[PDB]
Amino acid sequence: GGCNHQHIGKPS
Amino acid sequence: GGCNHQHIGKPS
Amino acid sequence: GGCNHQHIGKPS
Amino acid sequence: GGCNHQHIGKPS
Amino acid sequence: MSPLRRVLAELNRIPSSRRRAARLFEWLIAPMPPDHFYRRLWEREAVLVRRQDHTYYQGLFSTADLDSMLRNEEVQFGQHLDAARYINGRRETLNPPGRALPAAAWSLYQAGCSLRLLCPQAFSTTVWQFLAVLQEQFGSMAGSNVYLTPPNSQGFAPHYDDIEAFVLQLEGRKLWRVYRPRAPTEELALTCSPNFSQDDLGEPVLQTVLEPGDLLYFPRGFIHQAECQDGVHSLHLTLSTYQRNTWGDFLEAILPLAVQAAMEENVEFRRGLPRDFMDYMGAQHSDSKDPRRTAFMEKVRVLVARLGHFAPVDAVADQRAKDFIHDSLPPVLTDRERALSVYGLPIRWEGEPVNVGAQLTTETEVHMLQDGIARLVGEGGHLFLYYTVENSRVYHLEEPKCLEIYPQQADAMELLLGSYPEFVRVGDLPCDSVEDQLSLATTLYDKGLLLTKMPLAL
Amino acid sequence: MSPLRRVLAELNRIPSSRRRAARLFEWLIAPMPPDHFYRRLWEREAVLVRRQDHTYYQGLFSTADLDSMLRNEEVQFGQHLDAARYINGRRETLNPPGRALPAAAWSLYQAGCSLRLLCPQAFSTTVWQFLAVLQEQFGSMAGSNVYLTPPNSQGFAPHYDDIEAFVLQLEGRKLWRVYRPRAPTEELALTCSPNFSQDDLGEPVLQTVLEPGDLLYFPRGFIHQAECQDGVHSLHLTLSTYQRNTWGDFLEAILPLAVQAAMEENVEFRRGLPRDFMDYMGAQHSDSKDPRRTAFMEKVRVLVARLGHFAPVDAVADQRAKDFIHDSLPPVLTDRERALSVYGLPIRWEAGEPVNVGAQLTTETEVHMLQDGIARLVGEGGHLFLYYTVENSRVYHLEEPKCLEIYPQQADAMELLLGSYPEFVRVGDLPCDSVEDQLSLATTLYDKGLLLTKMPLAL
Amino acid sequence: MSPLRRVLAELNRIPSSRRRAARLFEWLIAPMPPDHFYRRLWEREAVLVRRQDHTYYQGLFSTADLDSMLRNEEVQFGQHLDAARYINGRRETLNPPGRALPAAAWSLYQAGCSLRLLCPQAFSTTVWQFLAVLQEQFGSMAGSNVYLTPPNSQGFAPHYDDIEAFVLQLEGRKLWRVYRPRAPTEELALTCSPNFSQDDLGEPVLQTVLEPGDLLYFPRGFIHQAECQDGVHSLHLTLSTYQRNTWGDFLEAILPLAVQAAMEENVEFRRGLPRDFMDYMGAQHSDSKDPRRTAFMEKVRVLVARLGHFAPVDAVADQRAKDFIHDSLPPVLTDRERALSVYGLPIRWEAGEPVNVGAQLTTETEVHMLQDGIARLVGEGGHLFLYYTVENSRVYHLEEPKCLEIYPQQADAMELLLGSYPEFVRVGDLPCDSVEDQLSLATTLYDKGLLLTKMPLAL
Amino acid sequence: MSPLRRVLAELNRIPSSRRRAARLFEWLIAPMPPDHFYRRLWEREAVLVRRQDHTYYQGLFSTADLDSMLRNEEVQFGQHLDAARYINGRRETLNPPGRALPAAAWSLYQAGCSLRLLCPQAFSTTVWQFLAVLQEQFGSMAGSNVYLTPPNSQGFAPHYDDIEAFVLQLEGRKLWRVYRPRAPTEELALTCSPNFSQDDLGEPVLQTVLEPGDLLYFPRGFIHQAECQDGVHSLHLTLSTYQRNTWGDFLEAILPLAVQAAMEENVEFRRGLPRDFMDYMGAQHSDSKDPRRTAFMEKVRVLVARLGHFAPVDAVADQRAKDFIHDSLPPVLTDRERALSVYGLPIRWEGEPVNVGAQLTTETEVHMLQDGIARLVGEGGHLFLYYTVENSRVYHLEEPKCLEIYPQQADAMELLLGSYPEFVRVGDLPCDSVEDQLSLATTLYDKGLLLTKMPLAL
Ligand SMILES: O=C(O)CNC(=O)C(=O)O
Ligand SMILES: O=C(O)CNC(=O)C(=O)O
Ligand SMILES: O=C(O)CNC(=O)C(=O)O
Ligand SMILES: O=C(O)CNC(=O)C(=O)O
Ligand SMILES: [Mn+2]
Ligand SMILES: [Mn+2]
Ligand SMILES: [Mn+2]
Ligand SMILES: [Mn+2]
Repeated sequence: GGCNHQHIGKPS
Repeated sequence: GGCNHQHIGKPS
Repeated sequence: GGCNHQHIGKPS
Repeated sequence: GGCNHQHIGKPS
Repeated sequence: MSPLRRVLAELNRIPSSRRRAARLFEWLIAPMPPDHFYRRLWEREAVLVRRQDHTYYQGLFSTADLDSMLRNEEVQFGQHLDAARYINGRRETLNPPGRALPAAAWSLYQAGCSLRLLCPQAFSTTVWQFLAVLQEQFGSMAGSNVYLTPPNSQGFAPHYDDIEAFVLQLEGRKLWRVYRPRAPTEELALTCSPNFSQDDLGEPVLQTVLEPGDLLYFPRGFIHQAECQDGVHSLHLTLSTYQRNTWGDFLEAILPLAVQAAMEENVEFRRGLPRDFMDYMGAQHSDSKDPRRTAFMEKVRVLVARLGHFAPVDAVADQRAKDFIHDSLPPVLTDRERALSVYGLPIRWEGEPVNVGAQLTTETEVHMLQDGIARLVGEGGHLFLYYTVENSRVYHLEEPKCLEIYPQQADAMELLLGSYPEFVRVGDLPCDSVEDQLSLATTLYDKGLLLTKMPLAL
Repeated sequence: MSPLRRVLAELNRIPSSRRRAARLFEWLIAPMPPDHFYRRLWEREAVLVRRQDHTYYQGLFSTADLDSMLRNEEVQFGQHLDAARYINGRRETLNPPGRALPAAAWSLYQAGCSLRLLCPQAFSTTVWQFLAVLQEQFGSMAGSNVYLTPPNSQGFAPHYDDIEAFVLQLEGRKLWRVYRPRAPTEELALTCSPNFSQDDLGEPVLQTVLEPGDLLYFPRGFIHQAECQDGVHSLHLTLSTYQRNTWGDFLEAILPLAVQAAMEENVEFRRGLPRDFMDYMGAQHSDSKDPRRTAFMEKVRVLVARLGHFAPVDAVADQRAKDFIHDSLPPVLTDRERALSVYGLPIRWEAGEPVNVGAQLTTETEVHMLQDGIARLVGEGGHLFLYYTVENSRVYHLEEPKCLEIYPQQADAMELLLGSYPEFVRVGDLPCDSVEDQLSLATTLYDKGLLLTKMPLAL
Repeated sequence: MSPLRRVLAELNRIPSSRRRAARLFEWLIAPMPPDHFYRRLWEREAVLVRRQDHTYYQGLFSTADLDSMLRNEEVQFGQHLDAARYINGRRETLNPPGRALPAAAWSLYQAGCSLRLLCPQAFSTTVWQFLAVLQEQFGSMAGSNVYLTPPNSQGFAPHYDDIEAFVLQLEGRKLWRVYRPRAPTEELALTCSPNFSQDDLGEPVLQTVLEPGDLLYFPRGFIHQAECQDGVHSLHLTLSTYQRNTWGDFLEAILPLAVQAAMEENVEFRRGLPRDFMDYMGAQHSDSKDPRRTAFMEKVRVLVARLGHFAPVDAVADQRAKDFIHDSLPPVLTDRERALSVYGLPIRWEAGEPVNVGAQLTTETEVHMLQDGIARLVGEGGHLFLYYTVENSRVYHLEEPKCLEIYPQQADAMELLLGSYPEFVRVGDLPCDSVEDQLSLATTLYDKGLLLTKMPLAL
Repeated sequence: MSPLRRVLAELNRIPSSRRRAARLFEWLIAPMPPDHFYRRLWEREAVLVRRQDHTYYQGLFSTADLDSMLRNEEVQFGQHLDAARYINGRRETLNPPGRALPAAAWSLYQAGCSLRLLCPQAFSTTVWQFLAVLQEQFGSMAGSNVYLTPPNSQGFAPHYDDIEAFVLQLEGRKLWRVYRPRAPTEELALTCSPNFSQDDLGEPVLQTVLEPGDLLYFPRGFIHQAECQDGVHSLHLTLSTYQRNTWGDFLEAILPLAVQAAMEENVEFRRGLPRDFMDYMGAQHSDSKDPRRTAFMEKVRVLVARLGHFAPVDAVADQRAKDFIHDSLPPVLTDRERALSVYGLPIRWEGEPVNVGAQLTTETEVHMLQDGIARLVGEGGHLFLYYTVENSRVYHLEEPKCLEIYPQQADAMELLLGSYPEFVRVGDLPCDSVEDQLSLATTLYDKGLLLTKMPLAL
């Protein structure tokens, strides 16, 4: 869906 | 208390 | 895989 | 009895 | 001719299934007017109808029917049949694991146990039609249990149920006691109740001896109990409906969707919470004099009020309708409906099949087989017609059945569902092409969701 | 009276269910002697029994029965009925989703489709009894399919099945072609085969037109196909048995248990592997000239051969018997069996009350298992359980495994009852510690429908 | 001393963690007053703070640190590091599977790829303290990413993020373009956006070259992009916060609980729906002129508005606080805090035995929570639990929620301690029933690292 | 220079990792010859090696290391550290939930509890290298625990473990008692044992006071216990290996595959069972005199014997090798191996990266980085090279890592794995093309599975 900045410190 | 009267015709 | 005669009386 | 000595380095 | 058999013969002559449902319910509480019952008594008061006709229900269900069921069908304890008794203020269940054979069942009955059939509509086509018709005017699933109690015994402990109940006295006599809701929380109760002891009960609001033909109705939340006194057993069929069909349930489905819509459409719902609200909100802070707390609460109430504007009411109504279709007992067709449906096509194996290949034509006049067998619901940019004609008489035994309706047929499908029982020339269906008209009608008909004015004779 | 009805009437007059099963199979392949059939043909040869009696199967199943079950029962496409056709050397399945109503089914038949009923025994009580009896002498689940093919058509592509098949021609005629296993691996195949084209086939070992009453048997692995020729349809019922009931299947269950047992009882199985066997074992070393490798393989062969001494053969036999009891169709009682069992107790409802109340067992009651193949005593985790078939559905595995625990003080008597059928045993003479245990076992089994009495209880 | 090191030294001399957090944020946006920033710019405007001091962030993070962590730590592509490049108006990700060794990483950088470290706070203790302190005044998890871009290149396509972003220019320079929300719906967006092409973009509300020391803040929904121009790379650390911390999120948790409460406490929510509402409600009737319909919708709006009176606002606030405690990075203690806590007890190993044994609390001990934002008292199913952060991993949700039960006779004293920070409370003066309860609560919290004493325990 | 530090310095000078592993084990049991230990003592006898050198292990692990770990690392009770004590013949575990801080740990120690570190190799790089090297000559995972006991106490109850054990006395003194397997079933036991009481034990086969530098080895199944007597504590590191690496386990994996292969390839395994074998087989029939029963049993034993011929032995060996690679601790590189691998390439951030873009060429000479870091395994018509270089020092923390090898490189991959430590000119790799040679070598090298004779200087 689009995720550029990884706030939680990890991908999904 | 449980379904004294079993409306849907089967226990659960 | 191929099942022609249904021995157990139902498909899968 | 359980793994008195934990060979793999972590409990289970 | 018993009143029941007479009203059924009469239903077979009533064209509309909607009118048919209204008529059977009218018969169910006669002489009381339905309008009056729903306006003044439904979900409000306990009602007793002294029929003064021991034959009113003749043909619906008897103890002879239960006996034959035991010998001729796979009746199971627990699953299909319960055996209970109430003694010394204690409820005891005496179910042997396994199948309930005549020997075991009647032995328990002789020992003072009441036998209760959980789904007589799965074993009796009469009880089935009865419930299948009534469900159409309740707009809610109609279930039932049969209760058989031996003389001088009480099978169950006083309790209130979670459904609207209509007790129909079939055989013998029974002393019933019905009580008004003990407290504000028990009025129109959400769930069934624990078993109560006599010390838990106040004075009955209705205490009477029910006699074959009589009817007793009481809302969920109304505690009740019943005992058979000296010399005679009791057999009754309790018709149930309206399980979790409240305004609260509707809201339950509405809210998540409402808040999501609000967040997507209005920035006030997407604004950040205060960076320090945890300093004044929390059980720890319930008596804080911080003005910020009062502002926080006020804002919560204002935003919640706003939600009403974003509530997808029609979509939830459709979802509940879809669930109801899934819940529904399959339809009972009149001789006419069958004769004019795919179910009655004369095609049969008479060493080759005879009379097959009958076709619909733009000249064919059609209309939905019945009024409460289908529902058009939109999900993810797609339209699906959910129906009941392939449902099992056993609750949720088969999963939701539906067929997809293409946009080029949507208008005609709504029309058909909307104009029952008016006959519509297939050629006059609001479709783009003649192919679309013929294909929609052919499809619905082959599913058994449609009937023609004249039996397809092609 | 038709031969089928005559033999069925005959079975009702035969006390033993074991003998009943043997007699019905005798009838099935008559005039061929069963002893010859099993000795020389079973799992080895294709067999045609030209009956010369078109009435042989009358009463078993007919097209009229099919038509009626489509309208009166809830027959679903896919789940209960298939409609297929073989054309252009290609198989096609035409199942519409949903209920298979007469209009739809016959429409498909008219267009050339064969219809196949997957579990006829769930809709027909005759087919049910037939298979319920035969399963007792097969020692294996007996299933069946019904095939109805329209004139001038083929419903399925040539293939072979994974079961022993007995084709019973019921109506019309059909040209059959049976081929012997194409290769060593296809002999007594383990799984159903893919659909074959004619180019994949050699010469038929058997090619003939079946006539109502005829029987055509062939082992799993034997490829077959059949077609209706001019002017007449075909209806046949294929009885099937022996699915995954091989020696290899027995070993599959045995081995894990054997190796575990060996490791627990013999230190040679608990010794550590070489510290460096990865140096000479592995696909990368399949050609190593290292002798350590030859020694490795030799040791493997020795230990494996050894496992034979640790194989729990009786326990696996019991497990398979338990699964067969679960697979079993429920018993079809004889008038006498019903009449002398709980199923036939005269207690029912009349007027306002139960009549013919409370018959009770006494130490004087003479009893014996209702039938020979309806129960099996099995041991599991220190407990003993009697698994039975009397509450099984006519639908394969619809109800789960049913059993009742057998307490230690009853085990000897339960074994006795299971091994003396059909000999009567006075309840008082059952090997139990107390009389309470004798009456209690007999009462529990009787109430369960697992026992019958010499004289109908009347107390 | 650099400004970062000066303020960090300064924080160590500040008693309150609440004040420490406030002071560090003050430093972050200096000279801009925090009160003005939150009042006028937070969630409303893009902000550039032109520092005019290239040394401002020295000590926080550098490219040297990155290079070293690649060789000394187990940095994995995908999980810990991304390598991407934006060319031809297209985003491409080049992560090879496996470990991101210096050779691979720098090879990608040399070919034009930007490298992005997802959890710098897991490898750098400076970044960890920085975010651990700032999270306390955000009241929300403070995460971060590090971006290293080679000269003459763009690593990512323009997009907007789902968090409040603070860009800290650490090395080199980078040309940034920030655009205001394109439409009402993109204002304070809920989710990250897809990658946009330039054609999807309007005019930048902010276009500038950032210089080490500079700060650039912008709300979620504000599209941005950045590129390195001739001859110099760029390294920056983006601090992020406020992910799904909206009023709508609060309502999401509130509503299910509110309606349940309403149904249990007010009969109007338990009344049955109309028997025929399906006749006039539903998409098929969206245009019905039936008044029953208008009455239906009106009733819906009334009941919904009513729910406000049944909303368990304090319980949801506690739940969110509990999830924030779980989300939190563990605390970074000041020398004084450590020295007066269990973490600083002088007991260790010397020669052959433990030395400085057994300091113990007494009713005379003066205590108070180790820090203000490390614990939260919550009620669940009749029990009370204190959730804390001191054992959380620097990795988001690596360790699960940690708590310890608080018994009823301790609840008053636990609430007291939680609300008097940083005021000292003599253990003997804690609102408890018995002295056993006072010492017991203080001992349990102290041993847990949730409490500190006025004077270091020496017993 | 302590003996440990001296042998490690010596290992850094030994070219082959295989030779390196053999040398460290030789050092571990010196003066006893390895050949002798494995031929006569391994899995057979308890062995005591009186070193006569209290400094033999200096540098491996100390109590000061454990202390610093407690203060400087996230050591958890249960997960990383256990605290137990044995009193009145009862074993008690005293773990506080949460992290084990110096205060808590030493308090428990002062209260007489033994502290046991479950995975010192995750906290010490020395213990890690030690185990990483030894695992290469055991051909089995090498784990370890550290045990610290206070003076005058017994931390654990007598028991036997499920692994081969090498106790290394690090500090203090401890009175050990080792017993031979109580019964035939306990010899080379499969699982760990319950806690035993003194009444369960016979006479020790070995009773001695271990002193720093000493080594004690005993096979799984050998019960043991140990206590610290007056005035001194004990600290020891127990090295473990060979957990479920028996012939029985191999067979376990072999059999299912064997029987399946037999069934697919030989018709005797596909023939039907008797139609009536249930009449004579079963516990019910164990004493039947039916000859059929004897024939049935004989047939079972003959078919089982035949299975040996269908056993896919090499495939199971490969599967166990793959599991071992997954089990393995990551490799410890020598200064040389690093300097000649991708790990040592001088490329670094020295405002731009320096010295990058180095390339392999057909002239480059290469060979596997080490001997036990990789394994080629075939699965479903595909080849995968499983390696250990990315494994965590924590058991199974990361899942199996592998990269696919294409058939056009299979021969060269086997060659490289087979000729270590012989240097192979990349151009002479048995591949179809020069592209295949260059790509295989480049890939392996970039993964850190290969090294060059000369440091890539390109
Ligand atoms: O018949 C009884 O004893 C109890 N009956 C019911 O509770 C009922 O019909 O809902
Ligand atoms: O009748 C057919 O066309 C095919 N029949 C079968 O494959 C069978 O009976 O096993
Ligand atoms: O640096 C870039 O090219 C993009 N950076 C970001 O999107 C950010 O920091 O949130
Ligand atoms: O040290 C102890 O008390 C017990 N030690 C062991 O069991 C061991 O090292 O395997
Ligand atoms: Mn961004
Ligand atoms: Mn009731
Ligand atoms: Mn077939
Ligand atoms: Mn041990």
